[PDB]
Amino acid sequence: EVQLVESGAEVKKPGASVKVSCKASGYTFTSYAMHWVRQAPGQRLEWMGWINAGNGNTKYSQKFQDRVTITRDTSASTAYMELSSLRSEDTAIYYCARDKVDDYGDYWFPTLWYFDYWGQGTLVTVS
Amino acid sequence: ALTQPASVSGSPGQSITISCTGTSSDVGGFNYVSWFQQHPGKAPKLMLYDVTSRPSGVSSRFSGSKSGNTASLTISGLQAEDEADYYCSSHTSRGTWVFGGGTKLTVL
Amino acid sequence: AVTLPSHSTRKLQTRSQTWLESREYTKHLIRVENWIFRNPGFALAAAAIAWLLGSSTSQKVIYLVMILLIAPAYS
Amino acid sequence: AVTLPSHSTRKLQTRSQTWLESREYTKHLIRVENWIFRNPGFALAAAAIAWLLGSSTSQKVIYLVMILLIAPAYS
Amino acid sequence: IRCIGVSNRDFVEGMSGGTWVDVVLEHGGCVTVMAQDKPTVDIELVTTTVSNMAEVRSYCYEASISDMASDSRCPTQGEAYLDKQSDTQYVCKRTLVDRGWGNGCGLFGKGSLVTCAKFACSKKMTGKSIQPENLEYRIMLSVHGSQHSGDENRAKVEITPNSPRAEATLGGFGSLGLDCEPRTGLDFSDLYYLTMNNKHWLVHKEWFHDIPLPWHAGADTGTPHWNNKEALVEFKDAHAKRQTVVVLGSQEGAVHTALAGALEAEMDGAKGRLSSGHLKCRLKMDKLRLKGVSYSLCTAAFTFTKIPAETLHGTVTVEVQYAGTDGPCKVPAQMAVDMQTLTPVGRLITANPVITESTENSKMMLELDPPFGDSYIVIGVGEKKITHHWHRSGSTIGKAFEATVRGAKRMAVLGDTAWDFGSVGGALNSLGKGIHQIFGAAFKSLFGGMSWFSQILIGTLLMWLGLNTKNGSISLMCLALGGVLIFLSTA
Amino acid sequence: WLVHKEWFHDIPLPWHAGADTGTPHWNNKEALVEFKDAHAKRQTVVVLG
Amino acid sequence: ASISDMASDSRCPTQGEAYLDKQSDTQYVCKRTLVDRGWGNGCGLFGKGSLVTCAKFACSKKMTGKSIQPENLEYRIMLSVHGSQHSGMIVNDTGHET
Amino acid sequence: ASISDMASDSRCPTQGEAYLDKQSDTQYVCKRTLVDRGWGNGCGLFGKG
Repeated sequence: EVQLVESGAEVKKPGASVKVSCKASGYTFTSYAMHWVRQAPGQRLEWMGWINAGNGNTKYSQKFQDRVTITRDTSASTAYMELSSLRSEDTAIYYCARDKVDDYGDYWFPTLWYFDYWGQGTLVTVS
Repeated sequence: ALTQPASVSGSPGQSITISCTGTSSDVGGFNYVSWFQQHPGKAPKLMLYDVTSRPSGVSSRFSGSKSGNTASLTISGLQAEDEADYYCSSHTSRGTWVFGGGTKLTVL
Repeated sequence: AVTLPSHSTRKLQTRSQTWLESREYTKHLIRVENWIFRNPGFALAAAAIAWLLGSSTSQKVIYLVMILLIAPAYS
Repeated sequence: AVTLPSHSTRKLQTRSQTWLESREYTKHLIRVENWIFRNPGFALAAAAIAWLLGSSTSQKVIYLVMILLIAPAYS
Repeated sequence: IRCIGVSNRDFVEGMSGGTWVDVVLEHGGCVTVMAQDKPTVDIELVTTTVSNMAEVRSYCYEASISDMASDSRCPTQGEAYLDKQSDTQYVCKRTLVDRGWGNGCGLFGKGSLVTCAKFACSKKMTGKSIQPENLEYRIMLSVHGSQHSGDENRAKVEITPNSPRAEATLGGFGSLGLDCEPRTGLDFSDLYYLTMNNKHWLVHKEWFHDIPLPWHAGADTGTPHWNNKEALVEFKDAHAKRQTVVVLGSQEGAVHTALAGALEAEMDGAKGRLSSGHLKCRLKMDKLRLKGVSYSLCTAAFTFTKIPAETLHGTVTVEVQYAGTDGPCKVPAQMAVDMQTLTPVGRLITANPVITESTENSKMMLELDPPFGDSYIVIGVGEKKITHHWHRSGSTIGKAFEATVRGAKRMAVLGDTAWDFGSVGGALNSLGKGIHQIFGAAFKSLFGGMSWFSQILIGTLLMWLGLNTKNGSISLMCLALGGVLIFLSTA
Repeated sequence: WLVHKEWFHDIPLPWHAGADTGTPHWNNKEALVEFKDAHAKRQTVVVLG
Repeated sequence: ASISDMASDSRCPTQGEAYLDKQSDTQYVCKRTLVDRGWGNGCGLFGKGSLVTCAKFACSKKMTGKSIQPENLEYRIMLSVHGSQHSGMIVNDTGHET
Repeated sequence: ASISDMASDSRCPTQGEAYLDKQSDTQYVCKRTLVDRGWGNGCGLFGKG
């Protein structure tokens, strides 16, 4: 059924930039918005932003407003998240979660069940 | 951003409650309250959305409540396969998502 | 150019708002009021010209208003 | 924005020509002629409303002309 | 569902043919259809996209002039000649200039001066033609009943002039037929699709053909040949001996203010979606069944999960939770006063409400149309029936007045098609529609070139005129006034 | 251009006033931005051209 | 003008009014309106809620006026005399001081 | 209420209008008026600044 699979784990030195994909399967990719959530080791989850795969609008959190760029590839059914200027704090696991987009094609209000399906995770190690 | 207890423990067979205190912009005003269960290794699983409401393939033991600025997840009949991390999340008024600190439940 | 016909003539009628809907009433009222405020003496000129036209009182007041409207637009 | 008062009100009078001097008269005439050509039935409506106003013939003709000028500008 | 909180939804209660009911769908609101023995269906028009539009008459709103040149001849010589005059890329202007005895040409007449300058565009705002084909409406359907507060209960129908009628298959409820009129929706073939720079509008044909700017018809490629070649170029005259050429700047905010009353639109890819319109579908509800009937009543205890909220139109939404496990079973729900004698008062605009799942705790959402007094929502059979207190504000007179106001606004927005909202069909409806067509054609011919300033003015003028004209035309002028001024104050 | 007073004061555009020091401060700001309310649900902001 | 990062804030039918932290910034244009809300959207009540939208305003093109006092205006009057000048020196501007 | 460090700005009779850099701050109450100025105060003109 619904399956979100991310790229494998990656190790990067500080100052570099990571790009992690999230391939979606089992549903219409164009009618869903993809959120990216980072979890530090044994800490709270951190919402980073979302991208509306339909038209392409994005919204990032204030904490990552000028460090993260999320893009998508509909034909390949993939959502990429790129984080630049890595720091030692950025050593964490990155998950992708779907959410249904309104029938008008906009993503103003999210649906009650936001993160019904998640990705398995991808460890980014900042050394 | 959401105040959650560090850990909660209970013997198998009894009920327990995990609270989640927020502000008047995320938990106080909206029914946008969700509870996720995460076993170690696996990704989080949506246990409750819409405060009380819960998905299809979820045991009816999990219940949700909300009073003022505090939401609460209640597990009656604590089973074995319940030792995991429980996170509360809320969609703020400004259109952003906030998660809870995290609660490690131990069935002993 | 200079003319640029307005589309409010052919206003598309629907449930949703049109392009610049909130601005129409204030648009015309502001134009008229500003011209009259900058040039007050033409109130007297138009009053005289309306009085010399039209038999009854209501005809004269209608002439006054129509002159005071047709002047700020130079229509 | 939308109003942007025209400067021809305060036209600077000199020997030399002003900014856009070749376009003023044709400007207003073109606006009026275009609007009347697009909406012909209002000629009938204005003729009727002018006929119902004003005693003499001259007052009715002046009412007709002032309506046909005040309508294209929505002044 | 999908209609509850919309605040511009209308109820089409009633079906006098046991069959199809006509309904006019609009982008703003949605329609809940409730028949005798059929489930309440919520219908909404969601998007209308236009695709592969042909290109017509691009305009140039930001020009630029490249290289100026000029020529003069002494007063009694031929005319000033520039080789660039026969070049159709150059704007050329000819005038008279003071010459003689100082400029090396011995005579004191006026001489001829020619100035030519190369024309180069920028931006090229473009309009496109919307044909009846390549246009598509999307209609979303939902069905009341077992649905939770948050598919076999919802459907999506695409309607294009190639396939005007469709059937939405709602599993277990049967199938709802929509026989629709796509071609006569918003009277395209008078509207063009205009873009300036990543902003798109729906615009009238005549407005677009009456706009003074350099233009060229057809699709663009390479360096086009711009027409008119002025209204962007000004040949100003110096102290009777020179000519200067300037361009007017960028003409874009002037067009933005000229486009007042034109509809916005948003384009993704080649397809551009409109956000306002209307359509008219006839609903064949002759294969709609009731999933619930022939279920035994639920015998357990219900709880109120949240509350019985009140929608804007007075209906109550109740979300209940079921504790027993009886399988699919009817929900006994009613609106009552005097708990002693439970007499059903009001109407339940929900199905013979049913719980679908068979688990410990299930959830349900049903909506009710209560009476104007105080009442109690009674859910359950006996000795376990939960009840909630509920108070409704209005009165039947206020309800009828608001219904007349809504009908008047619908008429102001939808002309004659307004008569097709409950168009089950008689002879009074068709007569009203015919005379409305006639009066609307006459009104659009006479008035309808005016926009809330011209209309308010001429309405007040006709008001006074009909007040004092002292004839049988008094009523005529007062009715024409009322039409105009209501069309205005609808807003 | 040479312009008359009272044509340069009756203009509906966002205006600073005199001293330009740092990050400018435009006084009007509602004559170049249009807030279109979509259908019930949202709001969008555009600028005039 | 040029516009920039928009943001918005919404509240349930029976609450206060929406407030963005970027309303206390004199570089943002903000507008407040009413929006359909309730239950589905995720807030439980059905009235009209309140929505605020703000966008950052920047000017890429500017236009300036300057005041002219009737002092410090200089006029240049050119004078010539008949008599000995030949036709050539009609439109010649050169060292006229000599 | 409580008020705090007041400040002011002024312009010669024929200049623009006074502008304090703290008018771009939404924590300050600001008011603009006209003052008699000239030729004694250090502005050579005699109108109202």
